[PDB]
Amino acid sequence: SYELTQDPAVSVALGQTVRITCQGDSLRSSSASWYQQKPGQAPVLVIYGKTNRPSGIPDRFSGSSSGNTASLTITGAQAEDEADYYCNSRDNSGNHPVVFGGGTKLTVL
Amino acid sequence: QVQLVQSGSELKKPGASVKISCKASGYTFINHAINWVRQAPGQGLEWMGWINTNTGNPTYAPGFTGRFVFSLDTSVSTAYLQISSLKAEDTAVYYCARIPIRDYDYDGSGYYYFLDYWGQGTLVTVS
Amino acid sequence: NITNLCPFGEVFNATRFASVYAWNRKRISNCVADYSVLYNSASFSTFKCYGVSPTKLNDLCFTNVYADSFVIRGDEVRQIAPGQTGKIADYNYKLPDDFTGCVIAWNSNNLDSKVGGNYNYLYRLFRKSNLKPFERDISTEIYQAGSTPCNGVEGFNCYFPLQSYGFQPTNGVGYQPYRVVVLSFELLHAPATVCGPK
Ligand SMILES: *[C@@H]1O[C@H](CO)[C@@H](O[C@@H]2O[C@H](CO)[C@@H](O[C@@H]3O[C@H](CO)[C@@H](O)[C@H](O)[C@@H]3O)[C@H](O)[C@H]2NC(C)=O)[C@H](O)[C@H]1NC(C)=O
Repeated sequence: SYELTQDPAVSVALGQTVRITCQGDSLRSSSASWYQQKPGQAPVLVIYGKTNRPSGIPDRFSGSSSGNTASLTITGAQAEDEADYYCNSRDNSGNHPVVFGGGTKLTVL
Repeated sequence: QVQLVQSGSELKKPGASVKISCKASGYTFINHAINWVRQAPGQGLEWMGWINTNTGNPTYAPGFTGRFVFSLDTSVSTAYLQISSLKAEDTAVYYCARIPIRDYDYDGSGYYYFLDYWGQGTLVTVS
Repeated sequence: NITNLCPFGEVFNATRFASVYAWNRKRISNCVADYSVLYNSASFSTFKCYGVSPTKLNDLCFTNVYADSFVIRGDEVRQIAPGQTGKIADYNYKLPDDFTGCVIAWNSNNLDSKVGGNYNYLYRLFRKSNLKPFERDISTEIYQAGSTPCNGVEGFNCYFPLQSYGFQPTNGVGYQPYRVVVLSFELLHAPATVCGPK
């Protein structure tokens, strides 16, 4: 209801599938959405509804939800993603209709 | 061809006020809320608030009263942010965002609580 | 002498009860209505009238008294009134600014919000424009936000315009189903028939 913790240390193989994890206690009865943010440029969404890819680049981005966990995944051509990924979701307690996670600094060799 | 464009970079001295304009073209502006977000260098985004583009009454997040004012010109389809009584720890890049819903309470499902299109953003810096 | 009454029971007690995106309407023909029966009943949550004083509704004569009916989220029930705006006052069922009818709304949490969730009642978002007074929008055209027309396709920036409520047995006084019936009077010329009990 206040923050959605994440981990900004993702860099694995530069040539394999990569995963981004988000943990939040207020994500069971709600949805989630994933963005990307190249340094400085205008950030745009990459996944809405956790499954439905956008018209922008629905090639190598996928999303899933398991209980309190949200998972973004990239498959190939991992380069051109030296970016920062952020999440969103509905929230309760009548305090914040939306909140943003800390964000993950996806860096690939 | 939806397109949101903000104003250019703004420089000002501490304590003054800053006016920021972002206008949207390519869609019915009256049928979308306008959300706001701030980002400091090296720090993640933080929610600011939203404006229902039918009346204008915002719902500022806690602790953002007086220093922030939201307005809209419907006849020109533009949104304005006023940041008065500026503080050195308020320099940041600001974005205005569109949302597929008129407000946030409209959709009770939670399946559309996301920001679709953003603009370049305005850099407010002081010293 | 006293005679037949109006079918208020048929529309109040009733059964599976019309959703909001196509709000049910009923025209009451020549009859005699006993509003005091509804007024004295305490089961009603809000009984607010914007026309004449409710206490003496039984002493005015109308001709074409209409009864609209639908279901709303419990918290968001104060939008059935002139001027107000929102998902139920701007896109689904908007009263005219000049209104002369009463609004009645009562909680029906037990009768709905089953253990697995009702998930049948539907409400309308994503209307291309505003709604004129007393306009029913039963169509199901796919909404878009600029970009390029989607000719029945469904996808990003092309969304279905209806949504399902999330009723649950334990949600709270806020997100609980409320049955709303709008008793809208009318004096559209011609002899009046709907008078008081006498
Ligand atoms: C919808 O159904 C309810 C329940 O059947 C109807 O309300 C009920 O109406 C009857 C008479 O119309 C009430 O009987 C009265 O009960 C009171 C209880 O103190 C008693 O003092 C009276 O002498 C009389 O026996 C009954 O109580 C009442 N039940 C409620 C309100 O829970 C209601 O009229 C129906 N809606 C219609 C017909 O539009």
